[PDB]
Amino acid sequence: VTLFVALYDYEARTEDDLSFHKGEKFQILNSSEGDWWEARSLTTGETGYIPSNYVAPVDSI
Amino acid sequence: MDAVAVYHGKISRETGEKLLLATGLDGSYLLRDSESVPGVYCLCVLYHGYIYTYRVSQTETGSWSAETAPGVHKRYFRKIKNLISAFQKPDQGIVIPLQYPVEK
Amino acid sequence: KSLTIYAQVQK
Repeated sequence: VTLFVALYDYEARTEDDLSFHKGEKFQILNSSEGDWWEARSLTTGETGYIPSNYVAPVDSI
Repeated sequence: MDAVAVYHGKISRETGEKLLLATGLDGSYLLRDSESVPGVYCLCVLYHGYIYTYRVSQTETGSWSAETAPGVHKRYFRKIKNLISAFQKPDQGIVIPLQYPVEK
Repeated sequence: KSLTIYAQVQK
């Protein structure tokens, strides 16, 4: 597993959160945390935490 | 959450003042537990002979925030380590930027 | 007696 895509839009709740739209693709930098993963947007290059359940592997049915 | 190097846990207010005064440097800082309120923490920074204490706490959603002056917009952070980084920068609203971490 | 001052974020 390497790339993930956002399933739904999301407004950052905190300063270290990312704001992304449906379809936006990511690269996971830290999948250690429970429901919050650190990641980089491949659309903006920005880094930040994202909701674990708002994304799914790009090779998703 | 709270596994940062400057977190000292349950140390007394006076113990925190000592550790900071020892460095003799403005901007030296540490993080400890509040002496009487569960779930509340104190960010301590030395500036011109005094230890400035900012109260830090979580919300229901588990986001961290430092006590803000009335009329000023609060800022939230998922990880306490990002709240600290944000305050290492100049003109962020505190007496002096966090500069010398006093690790446990 | 105490060097601690309770502060708040100004910005």
